[PDB]
Amino acid sequence: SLLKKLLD
Amino acid sequence: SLLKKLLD
Amino acid sequence: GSAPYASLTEIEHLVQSVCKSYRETCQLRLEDLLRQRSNIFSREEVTGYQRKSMWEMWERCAHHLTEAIQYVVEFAKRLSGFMELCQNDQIVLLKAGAMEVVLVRMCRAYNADNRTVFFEGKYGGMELFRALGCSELISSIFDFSHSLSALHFSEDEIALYTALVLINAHRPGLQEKRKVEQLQYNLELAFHHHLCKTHRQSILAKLPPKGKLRSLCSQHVERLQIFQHLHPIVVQAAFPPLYKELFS
Amino acid sequence: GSAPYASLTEIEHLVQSVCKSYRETCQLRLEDLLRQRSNIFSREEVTGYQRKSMWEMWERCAHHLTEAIQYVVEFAKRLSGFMELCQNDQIVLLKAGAMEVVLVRMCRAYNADNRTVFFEGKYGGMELFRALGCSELISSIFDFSHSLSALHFSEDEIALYTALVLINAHRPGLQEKRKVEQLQYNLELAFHHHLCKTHRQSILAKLPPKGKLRSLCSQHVERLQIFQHLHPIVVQAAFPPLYKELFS
Ligand SMILES: CC(C)CN(Cc1ccc(F)cc1)S(=O)(=O)c1ccc(NC2CCN(S(C)(=O)=O)CC2)nc1
Ligand SMILES: CC(C)CN(Cc1ccc(F)cc1)S(=O)(=O)c1ccc(NC2CCN(S(C)(=O)=O)CC2)nc1
Repeated sequence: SLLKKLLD
Repeated sequence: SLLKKLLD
Repeated sequence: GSAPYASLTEIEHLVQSVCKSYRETCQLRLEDLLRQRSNIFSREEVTGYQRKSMWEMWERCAHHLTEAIQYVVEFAKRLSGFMELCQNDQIVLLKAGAMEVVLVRMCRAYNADNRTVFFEGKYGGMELFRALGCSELISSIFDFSHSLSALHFSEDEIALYTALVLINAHRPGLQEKRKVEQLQYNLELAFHHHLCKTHRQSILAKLPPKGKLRSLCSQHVERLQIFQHLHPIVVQAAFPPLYKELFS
Repeated sequence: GSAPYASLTEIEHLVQSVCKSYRETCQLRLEDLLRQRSNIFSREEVTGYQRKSMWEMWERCAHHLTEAIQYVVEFAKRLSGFMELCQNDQIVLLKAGAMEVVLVRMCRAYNADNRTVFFEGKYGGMELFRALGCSELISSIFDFSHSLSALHFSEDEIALYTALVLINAHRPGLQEKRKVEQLQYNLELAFHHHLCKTHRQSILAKLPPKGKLRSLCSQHVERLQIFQHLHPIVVQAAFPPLYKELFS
């Protein structure tokens, strides 16, 4: 997901 | 003990 | 604040940590917002916004919401103990909480003196948003901002309050719930310590009720869904992917 | 209360509870102690105390300590969460803490202006106690009382501080340390909330250092053993059994 990608 | 007797 | 039995020194340090994280991710400085209050949309500009297609106005608002969310994500990433959480819980908290934090932050950009909000460089009333076709929602958001402006938050109060809007151990889908509870509790101690020191504990009773923020978010998703069925191509073609992911 | 994640309301409730428990078990009325300050043993009365035999003076003092200790036992039994601790740990806390709490409460009966203490109906200096044959310990207790007097504690502050002197999760011999840790933390939160509200958080750095109460108590036990070896029968025949239990 995009939220996931923004977090790591 | 006396503390026990005072406590219960 | 993941560690139990936080000392007074640790609670004091957490207050400062949270305020610093907020300051560094607050998007617009309050000074700039207040300075620009004299920058208002002209009658012609308002007419122009009202003339806009529904799709163009929604697209603009979606972009601005996405920008504001991106700063809330950065706030979370800097927030004490958040990146210590597992990825699943980080995602659960932001998915549920990011829009809620944006709605709280927006009271900064609200001017009770003329009932306007900062939008695209200038201040305008709720009539600015007529082309969206969701006037009831827009009015509810203005009312919510007005109710928060009435609390007269300091920037530090906003930092501590929004940390708790985000770190909510009750959100469904958390895996390491105990870790989040511990984190929430420590942030609550921080919030309350700061309020105690500044004689502002009286504001706790006046904070938004349980379910008010949730309702606003639910209504946003509902109105987006109405728009998306009127204009199904524009969202996939032009809206920010993160916006579609969070709200579609 | 031993319950985790105590809310602000629960913390406020605990402040009131601890203060109530203290008020009901504080032994002498503070107003009486303060108004009797101008009643001071005469030279002949001090001389009378100094001519008393070592055994009679120890016997009187053991009786006065035991009386004070009995009020501290009652305080413990009324103190939120204490009776919910297992009995072994109740006994460990009182056996170690009862004298510490008495030493703290005693600052109420100490006049820093003329370095006297309330004893058997009037105020006298440390020379009143010469017949005990432990002049260094007596001087150290006067110094301790003076160090506390300088903080000019309110009665509510004494309630909350003595609660923490008693509920000390570091006492060796606790079998359920975790429960004492939780009760201690909640009482810390109550103490700190009250101090923050009343602009008195400054006293935390001035409280007796680690080891000081321990030292006074260890010396009491040692001086008692010195006396007892010189006068074994007096203790068996005449001293309070609870005193013998706690300190022999
Ligand atoms: C402000 C609302 C009356 C309208 N908006 C939010 C909105 C729009 C449609 C909807 F179905 C639901 C919510 S908006 O999209 O116009 C909007 C979005 C972001 C934004 N941010 C600005 C004000 C707040 N700050 S801040 C965080 O620095 O205080 C940044 C700029 N302003 C308006
Ligand atoms: C100031 C100390 C010298 C008082 N002595 C305590 C003592 C005696 C021998 C010893 F090895 C160690 C400690 S004492 O026994 O004389 C004594 C004991 C109790 C007591 N209590 C009174 C003062 C405090 N209050 S209070 C609790 O109401 O504030 C009760 C009456 N006063 C003196």
